[PDB]
Amino acid sequence: TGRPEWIWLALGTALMGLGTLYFLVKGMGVSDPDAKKFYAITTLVPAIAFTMYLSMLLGYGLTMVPFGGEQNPIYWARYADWLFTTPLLLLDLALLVDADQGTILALVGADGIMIGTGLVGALTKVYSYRFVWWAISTAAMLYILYVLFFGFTSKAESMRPEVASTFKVLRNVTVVLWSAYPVVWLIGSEGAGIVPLNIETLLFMVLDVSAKVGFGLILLRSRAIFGEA
Amino acid sequence: TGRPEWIWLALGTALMGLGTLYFLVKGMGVSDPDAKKFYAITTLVPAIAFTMYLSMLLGYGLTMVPFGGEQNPIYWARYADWLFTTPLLLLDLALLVDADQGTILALVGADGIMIGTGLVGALTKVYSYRFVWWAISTAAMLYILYVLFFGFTSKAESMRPEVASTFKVLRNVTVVLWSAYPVVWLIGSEGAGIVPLNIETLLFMVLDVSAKVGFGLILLRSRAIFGEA
Amino acid sequence: TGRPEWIWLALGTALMGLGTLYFLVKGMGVSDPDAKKFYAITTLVPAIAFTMYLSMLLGYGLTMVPFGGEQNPIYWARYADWLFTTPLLLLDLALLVDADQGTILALVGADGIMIGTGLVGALTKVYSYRFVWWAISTAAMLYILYVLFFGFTSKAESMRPEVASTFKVLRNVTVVLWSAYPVVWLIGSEGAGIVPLNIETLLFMVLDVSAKVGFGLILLRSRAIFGEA
Ligand SMILES: CCCCCCCC/C=C/CCCCCCCC(=O)OC[C@H](O)CO
Ligand SMILES: CCCCCCCC/C=C/CCCCCCCC(=O)OC[C@H](O)CO
Ligand SMILES: CCCCCCCC/C=C/CCCCCCCC(=O)OC[C@H](O)CO
Ligand SMILES: CCCCCCCC/C=C\CCCCCCCC(=O)OC[C@H](O)CO
Ligand SMILES: CCCCCCCC/C=C\CCCCCCCC(=O)OC[C@H](O)CO
Ligand SMILES: CCCCCCCC/C=C\CCCCCCCC(=O)OC[C@H](O)CO
Ligand SMILES: CCCCCCCC/C=C\CCCCCCCC(=O)OC[C@H](O)CO
Ligand SMILES: CCCCCCCC/C=C\CCCCCCCC(=O)OC[C@H](O)CO
Ligand SMILES: CCCCCCCC/C=C\CCCCCCCC(=O)OC[C@H](O)CO
Ligand SMILES: *C/C=C(C)/C=C/C=C(C)/C=C/C1=C(C)CCCC1(C)C
Ligand SMILES: *C/C=C(C)/C=C/C=C(C)/C=C/C1=C(C)CCCC1(C)C
Ligand SMILES: *C/C=C(C)/C=C/C=C(C)/C=C/C1=C(C)CCCC1(C)C
Repeated sequence: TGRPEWIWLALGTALMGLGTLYFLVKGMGVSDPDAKKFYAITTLVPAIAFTMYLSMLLGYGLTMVPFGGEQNPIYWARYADWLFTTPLLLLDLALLVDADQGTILALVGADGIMIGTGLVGALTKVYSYRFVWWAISTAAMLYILYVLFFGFTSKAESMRPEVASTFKVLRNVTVVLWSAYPVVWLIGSEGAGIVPLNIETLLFMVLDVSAKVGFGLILLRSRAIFGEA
Repeated sequence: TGRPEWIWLALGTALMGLGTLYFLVKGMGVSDPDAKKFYAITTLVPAIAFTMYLSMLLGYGLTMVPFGGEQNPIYWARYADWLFTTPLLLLDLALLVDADQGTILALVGADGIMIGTGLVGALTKVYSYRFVWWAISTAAMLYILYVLFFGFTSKAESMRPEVASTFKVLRNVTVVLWSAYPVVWLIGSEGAGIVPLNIETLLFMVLDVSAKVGFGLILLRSRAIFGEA
Repeated sequence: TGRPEWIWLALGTALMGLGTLYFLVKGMGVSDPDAKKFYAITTLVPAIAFTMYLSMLLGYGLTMVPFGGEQNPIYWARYADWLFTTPLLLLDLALLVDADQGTILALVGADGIMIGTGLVGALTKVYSYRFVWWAISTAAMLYILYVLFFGFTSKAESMRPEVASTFKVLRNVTVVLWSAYPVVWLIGSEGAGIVPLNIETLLFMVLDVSAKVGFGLILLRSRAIFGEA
C-alpha cells in the first residue's frame, strides 16, 4: 500500500479501535439504565468509525470519480461512517437535555439530508453541481447547529447543573468541530482541490478522532449521564 | 438538459422546495410537543423529496436498465425518496390515531417491502420478472391500505372528533393517491411502456406533490395535531 | 435456470412464503397490544426473507466477485435479508425480557456491524482480507451472544415463569443456529471454498428456515407474548 494517505488511515484505524476498546471496558460495570444508554451510543460511534477507517485503509472504501477531466480518488466510506455516527452523536446530545421526540426527529432527518447530499456531491461527475450539493448539505448543517444553540441550550439550562454544563461544553465542541468538515471538503479533493488528498485525510482524521473519541471522553467521564442517586 | 421530462422534474423540484420552506416557516412558533412531532415529520417529507427531485433534474438519479432489448431510462432516485418519505407519511397517520407500536411496525415494514420490491422490479433485466416484483409490491400496498381502512378507522372513531375527521380525510386522500402509483408504474416506462416517460414523469410529479405537500397542507392546518388545550 | 443450487433457493422461497402466510393468518384475531408487537416483528422476518430468497432464485441477488484468480458467485442478497431480519429477531428476544433501551441499542448496533462487515468480507477482492472482515464480524457476533447469555438470562429469570422459560429455549436455539453461520461462510464459497456453493446454499437454507420460521413457531405458540390476563 503506497497511497501516501495510508499513514493517516492506519492511525485513524488504530485510534478508533483503541477508543472503542476503552469505552467498552469502561462501560463494563455500569448498571444505571440512563448511563447504559450513553455508553451504548457513545461506544458504537468509534466502533463504526473503526470499521470504516479499516475499509479505507484496505482500499475497499475508495472509488474513482471522473470530474474536472481527471480520475479523482473519493473515499466513499466516510459517508457510510457519518451516516450512522453523526445521528448517534446528536442522540447523545438530545438525550442529555431530554429533547422532545419531534426535535430529535428533525435533527436526525436534517442530519441524514446533510450526509446524503454530501455523498451525492462527492460522487457527482459534473464539477459545478458538486458545489450545489455542498451548499444544500451545509444548509442542513446550519439547521442542526441552529437547533443545538437556540433550542437545546434553552431546555438544558432548565436541567440539572451537571447536565447544563456538560451539554454546553459538548455543544461547543460539536459546533466547532462539525463546522470544519464542510470547509475541508470544499478546499480538498472532493471540492476545489487546493489541499491534496493526503493532507485532507490527515485533517479528517484529526476531526474524526476529536469529534468521536474526544467527545466521548468528555461525555463518559461526566456525572450528567447518571440519574441523580 | 434536453430530456423532455426535465420541465416536470424542475417543477417538482420547485414545488417541493417551496413546500418545505412553507412548512418550515409555519412550524416556527410552535411549542406544543405533539404538534412539533407532526411538523417535524411532515416538513421532512418534501425536504427529502426536494433533494431527490433535484437529483433527477441534474441527472444523478437516473440509470439505464436493459430489458425488452432496449436501454431504458430508470429514475432510481424515486425509490430512494419513497423509501424514506412513505413511512414518514404513514407515521403521521398512525400518530394521529395513536396506533399501537405493533401496528406501526407492521405498516412501516410492509411499506419497506413495497418500496424495496418496486425498486427490484424497476432494476430487473428479465422483462416478465419485473411484473412479479410489481405484484409482490402491490400486495404489500394492499396490506397497508387494509390496515388503514379496517384498523386505523376503528381506533380513530374512538378519538377526539377533530382527530377522527382529520384522519378520515387524510385516509381517503392517501388511499386514492397511493393506489394510482402502481397503475402509473405498470403502464409507464418501468412496466408495459404504453405511456411515454415524459408523461409518466408528469403523472408522478402530480401525485408526489399532492401526496406530500397537499397531504401536509391538510394535516398542518388542522387542530387535530395539537393537544387539547 | 440451471444453477445447481436453484432447488434450495426455490425451497427456501416456498418455506419462507408459507411461513409468512401462516403467521399472518395466525396473527389475525389477536388484540393484545403486546402480542401484536411480537406477531408484527415475527411475521416481518420471513416476509423479508421470502423477498430475498426470491431475488436469489430469479438471479437478481447474485453478483460475481473476483478473488483467488476466479469469478466467484456471491449471493449478496443474503446480507440484505440478514441486515433487516437479524435485528428483528434480537428485538423479539429483547422485548420478551423487557431489556432496557441501551442494551437494545448495543445489540442492534453490534448486529449491524456483524452483518455489514460480513458483506464487506463477502465483496472483498483481496483474498486474505476477506478473513479479516470475517474475524471482525465474528467478534461482533460473540458480543451479541455474550449479552444474550450473561445479561438477558439475568433479567429473564426475574420475569414471569412463562417468559423465563420461553426466553431460555429461544436463547439456546439462537446461540446454536447463529453460531453455525460463520462456520458455513468460512468453509463455503465466500471463504476457504471447501464446501461447494450448492451445499453451502442448502446449509444456509436449513439454518435460515430454522432461525426464522422455527424460531417464530416456538415464540408465537407460547403464552409469554401476551400480557397476564
Ligand atoms: C492535539 C494534538 C496535536 C496538535 C497538532 C494537530 C495538527 C493537525 C493538523 C495539521 C496540519 C498539517 C499540515 C501540513 C502541511 C504540509 C504542506 C506541504 O507539505 O507543503 C509542501 C508543498 O509542496 C507546498 O505547499
Ligand atoms: C389540480 C390542478 C391541475 C388540474 C389538472 C391536472 C392534470 C394532471 C395530468 C395531466 C395529464 C396530461 C396528459 C397529456 C397527454 C398528451 C398525449 C400526447 O401528446 O399524445 C400525442 C401522441 O403522439 C399520441 O397520443
Ligand atoms: C430437520 C429435518 C431434516 C433433517 C436433515 C437435515 C439435513 C441438512 C443438511 C444436510 C447436509 C447434506 C450434505 C450432502 C453432501 C453431499 C456431498 C457430495 O455430493 O459429495 C460428492 C463429492 O464429489 C465428494 O465429496
Ligand atoms: C482493535 C480493536 C478494534 C475495535 C473492536 C472491534 C469493533 C467491532 C466489533 C465488535 C463491536 C462490539 C459492540 C460495540 C458496541 C458496544 C456497546 C456498549 O458498550 O454497550 C454498553 C451497554 O451498557 C450494554 O448494555
Ligand atoms: C426519519 C429519518 C430520515 C432520514 C432522511 C434521509 C434523507 C436522505 C436524502 C437524500 C440523500 C439520498 C442519497 C442517496 C445516494 C445513493 C448513491 C448511490 O448509491 O449511488 C450508486 C451509484 O454510484 C449510482 O447509481
Ligand atoms: C429552494 C428551497 C429548497 C428546500 C430547502 C432545502 C432542504 C434541505 C435543507 C435543509 C433541511 C432543513 C431541516 C428540514 C426538517 C425540519 C423539521 C422541522 O420543521 O422541525 C420542526 C420541529 O418542531 C422542530 O422541533
Ligand atoms: C423494521 C423495518 C423493516 C424494513 C423492511 C425492509 C424490507 C426490504 C425488503 C426487500 C427489498 C430489498 C431491496 C434491495 C435492493 C438493492 C438493489 C441494489 O442496490 O442494486 C445495486 C445493483 O443494481 C445490483 O447489485
Ligand atoms: C407465497 C406467499 C409469499 C409471502 C407473502 C408475500 C410477502 C410480501 C407481501 C406482503 C407483506 C405483508 C405484511 C407483512 C407484515 C405483517 C405484520 C403482521 O402480521 O402484523 C400483525 C400485527 O398484529 C398488526 O397490528
Ligand atoms: C444505531 C444503529 C447502528 C447501525 C450500525 C451499522 C454499522 C455498519 C458498519 C459497517 C458496515 C458498512 C458496510 C457498507 C458496505 C457497502 C458496500 C457497497 O454498497 O458496495 C458497493 C460496491 O460493491 C462498492 O462501491
Ligand atoms: C464523526 C464524524 C463527524 C462528526 C462528522 C461530521 C461531518 C460533517 C458535519 C459533514 C458535513 C458536510 C457538509 C456540511 C457539506 C459537505 C459535505 C460534508 C458531508 C463533509
Ligand atoms: C410521496 C410519495 C408517495 C406517497 C409515494 C407512494 C408510492 C407508492 C404507493 C408506490 C407503489 C408501488 C407499487 C404498489 C407497485 C409498483 C411499484 C411502486 C413502488 C410504484
Ligand atoms: C435469519 C437469519 C439469521 C439469523 C442469520 C444469521 C446470520 C449470522 C449470525 C451471520 C454471521 C456471520 C458472521 C459472524 C461472520 C461471517 C459472516 C456472517 C455474516 C455469515
